[PDB]
Amino acid sequence: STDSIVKASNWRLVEVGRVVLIKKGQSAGKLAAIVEIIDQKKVLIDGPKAGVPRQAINLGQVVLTPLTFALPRGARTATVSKKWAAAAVCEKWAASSWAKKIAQRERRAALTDFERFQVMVLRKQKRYTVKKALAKA
Amino acid sequence: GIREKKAEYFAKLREYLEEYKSLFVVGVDNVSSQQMHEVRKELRGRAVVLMGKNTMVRRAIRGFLSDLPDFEKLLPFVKGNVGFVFTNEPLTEIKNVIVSNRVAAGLTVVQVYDNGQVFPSSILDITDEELVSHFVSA
Amino acid sequence: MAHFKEYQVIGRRLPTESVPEPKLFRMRIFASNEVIAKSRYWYFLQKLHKVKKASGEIVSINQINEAHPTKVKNFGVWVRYDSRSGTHNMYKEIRDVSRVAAVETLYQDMAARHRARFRSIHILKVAEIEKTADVKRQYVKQFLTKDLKFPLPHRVQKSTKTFSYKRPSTFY
Amino acid sequence: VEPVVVIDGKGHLVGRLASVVAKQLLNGQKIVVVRAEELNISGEFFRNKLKYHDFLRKATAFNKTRGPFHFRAPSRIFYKALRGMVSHKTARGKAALERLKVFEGIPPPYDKKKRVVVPQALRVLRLKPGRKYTTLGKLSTSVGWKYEDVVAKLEAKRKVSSAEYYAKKRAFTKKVASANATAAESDVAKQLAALGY
Amino acid sequence: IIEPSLKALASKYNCDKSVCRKCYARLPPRATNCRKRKCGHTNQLRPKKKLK
Amino acid sequence: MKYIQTEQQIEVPEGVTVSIKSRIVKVVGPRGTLTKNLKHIDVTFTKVNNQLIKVAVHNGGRKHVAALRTVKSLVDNMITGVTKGYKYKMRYVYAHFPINVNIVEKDGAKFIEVRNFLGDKKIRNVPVRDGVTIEFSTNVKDEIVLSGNSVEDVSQNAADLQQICRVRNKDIRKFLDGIYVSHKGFITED
RNA sequence: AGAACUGGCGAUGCGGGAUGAACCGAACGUAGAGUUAAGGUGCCGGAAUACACGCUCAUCAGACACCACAAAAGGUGUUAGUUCAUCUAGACAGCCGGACGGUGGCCAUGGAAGUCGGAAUCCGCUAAGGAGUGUGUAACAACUCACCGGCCGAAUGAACUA
RNA sequence: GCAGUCAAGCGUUCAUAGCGACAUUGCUUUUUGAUUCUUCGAUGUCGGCUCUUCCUAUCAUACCGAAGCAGAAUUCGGUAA
Repeated sequence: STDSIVKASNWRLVEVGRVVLIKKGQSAGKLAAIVEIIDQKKVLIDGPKAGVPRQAINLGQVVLTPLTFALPRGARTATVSKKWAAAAVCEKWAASSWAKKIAQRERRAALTDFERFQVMVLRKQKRYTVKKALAKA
Repeated sequence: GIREKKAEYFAKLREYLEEYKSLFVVGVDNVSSQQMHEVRKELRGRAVVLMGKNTMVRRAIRGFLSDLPDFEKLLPFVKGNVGFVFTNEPLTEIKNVIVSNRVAAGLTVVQVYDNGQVFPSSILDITDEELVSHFVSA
Repeated sequence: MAHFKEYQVIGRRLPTESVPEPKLFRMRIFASNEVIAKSRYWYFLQKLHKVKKASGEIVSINQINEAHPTKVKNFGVWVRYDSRSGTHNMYKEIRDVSRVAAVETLYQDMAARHRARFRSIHILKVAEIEKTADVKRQYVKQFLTKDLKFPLPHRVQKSTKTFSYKRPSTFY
Repeated sequence: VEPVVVIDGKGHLVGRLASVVAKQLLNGQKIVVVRAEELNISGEFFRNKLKYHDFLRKATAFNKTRGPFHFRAPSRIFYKALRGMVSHKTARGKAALERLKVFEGIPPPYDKKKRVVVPQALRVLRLKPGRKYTTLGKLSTSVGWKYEDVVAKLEAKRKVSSAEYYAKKRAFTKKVASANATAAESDVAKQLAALGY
Repeated sequence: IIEPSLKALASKYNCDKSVCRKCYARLPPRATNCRKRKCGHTNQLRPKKKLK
Repeated sequence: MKYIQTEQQIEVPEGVTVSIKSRIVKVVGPRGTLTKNLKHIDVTFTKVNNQLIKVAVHNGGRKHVAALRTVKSLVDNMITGVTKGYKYKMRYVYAHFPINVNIVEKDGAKFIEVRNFLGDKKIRNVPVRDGVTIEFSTNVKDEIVLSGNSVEDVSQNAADLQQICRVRNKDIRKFLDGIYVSHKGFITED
């Protein structure tokens, strides 16, 4: 065609109001939101929902999300958790299959011996079914 | 010396803005110095014309906001290559001497200013039959 | 020369029958303990007045903290230091939330770049910057630009194990 | 965790790869490495050529027979660095270099089994961009390696066979995805799901 | 036989250069510093000398 | 100072079709098409329209900024070349020995050939690139011109020729013999 | 080579600097555990491919005092800084518009009208204009500057320092 | 002994093609020196012969650059053992 086809990779961008996971430290596995940028490697986050304070942090232990919301720069914690829940964002991270596997390995860790035998036999029967099913198919 | 020169230009602009009751902001885009001098030679009657850096023009008027407060809305129209044709002579006649005579199309009248009022020059170029349609239809 | 803090050290000459209650003198100090704070206080006051610690006394030490410490902020910084061949003044600027970590990075940068060390280094002054566009340093004004935002390309994924059976990525 | 591991040097860096491998062989983890020709190194080709030439000219003045064997192959180059990392004079070093093998390309059995990767050696991630690099195959052929082409030939052949296999397996898996989702929408599936699997 | 224009042209491409006072290199006749490593990107240059 | 991010704008006008993917840049226009491979750089392309593209660096150093700018110039040259064509004219020059220039093929190799170079019994040969064209002018003497979209091919072969036409052992300032480019413009636009 | 203080080798092992009488550490009954020294933790090698702020790419990189070196002097590689100036009354970069009249200024001659040259560097009106910085015509014609204004709008340059 | 910096000045002019005053910073151990550690219950103590190898601060040969290179010849110089 006459249509020029550019392909730019799509990266999770640092920006105001950006929803973020903390992966290390005391607030490991939590969520916060970036408000303002300090530098390339430093930012300000806040997790009043998740219980993470308002603090400066490092992008190496921080890991970004594909999610984001909108926000006025300089906002304080009231407005923070406000627009957060207004956006209803924990719900969306819950919808994130990422987080589904998070809680998956969580539960899988929290399993019990007898639960594992249960899983064993359940998967056995399921397997027989799927075996003969796909054998037909 | 350069600041004295810019202030000298400001002195001309103030002298003119105060002494003359009207000024025609004229778009001077692509006007040649020879066309300008012919405009001067024809405007020797009344009108005097002043050019310069529009930034200095706007700085001049912004400084002159203390008295003569109503030059403030000249500044949205101090843009592009424009200059002032200050005068006391009648509107349509100065407008015709500016636009028609010694033009090449090409100096235009970007804006005209008279006694704290704003004219797009269209109502000025309105020749006749407007008062007729107004008085007859009413 | 470790995690930093800040203290106000105040001291005076030892009183006398001639001068009971001599003048007190203050300094804001950055240091990792009141000990060093007092130390460098004696240092600066030695290089200013004709006093030694056994000539004076510390009225007080007061550990200081920031007003609004969840506020990312700019500072201008005036520093003196000592090169191999001489000594020089300097003015730098910082973007950080606290004077403490600001000075932290200040020193670590004067180590990496100029290899002037804490002993070689003297703070003249620190001041948080009120106004934007009064920053003079572009590596800061970059970050000052409005509605700023960016990526962090080439993600690196820390391995806790040796082998990964799959070619990793940086899709981030 | 296995009696074997299998590594490619693709995108890897030599020193760090050899580091981990030597530590692991000493701790008793049996290895092979292959596709050695696809190793990579820091710096540009000329510097690396210079360093190889240093090692090259440094030999036993009075008999190049018994002096330091200069090997030409990417394989043996990595091997040499590994030996420099290992105490090859011990019975321990002897047994470890017995445990170890390395090749270039990737022969039949060792292709039909799996390949892995070691992030602690990887060009792509460990290098910082803007910075140059190098490849062992070119270095080897520069400094006298002969067989660089037979390699690529066989590797194209094998990659063809493997991509074919891969797509076969993919289509099979998509079928299996279908005939498994069919029962994924089932009670026992729900049971296992709330069980966490 | 050969005209002034072609003369000045080939002169541009050959005659109008500058030289490193150390490595004797073929440098642009208006350049500032050397382009070569060993001369250290020094700034010690000359105009090339013209004939007769 | 580790500049945060920058970019530059590239004009993709009417008649042009550019496909970019993974630093592999193909472009098409009237004269044909041109491809280029910039996998030696880590910098991103972006489309805003078939008239406008940008390319951006993120968290960059000075060298990489310079790389971005020169890459703009690269692709713009590609565009201009597959659109207007590129045209490089060299005049032969000699004081005594006329530079006998011809063309020959060997297996269809299309080597330019030159003789009589300052009395040289030497026979000089220069291969011709693909996609390029050569012409002996008539309105003016010894006004050999070459052309093509590939500015690389054009300029480099032109210089190849004027380099093989290089006098040894003697003072060039008098012994000016050899070829020299006179002018460069576009095939199109005259 | 020779003297002063002290401490050390010799008489003295051990840990480490690969290696070593003199360094640093610390001094020994024979064993057990523990904590450490100086020193170090990619592998050889026991120990974090630990974290973190950054400097650096070397066609001769660098990498631990003592200890097996390297200097002056230079670099528009690179980093950071100082001081001075230009510039928001609009800079510079860079574009764009005018780039004239008295006037083709005088001599030079087939023709020379700002640009082959010899000799003068004025005046006007200007935001401004060189009696012209060059391109082009046989010569006008046509362009871009000097000089000034439209534009972006905040930056640009000089000298320095380590 | 070797190599450099600065630049008075030569080079008809021309600081720096080639050179370079007054100063000055290093390098090598093929010079002599200085020392006396090793060896005086044993190191065979000039020279040349024949013989292999190494070095480079390159004389020639290859290739290039610069010049006060018109050609020729020549010099300055780099890669180069």
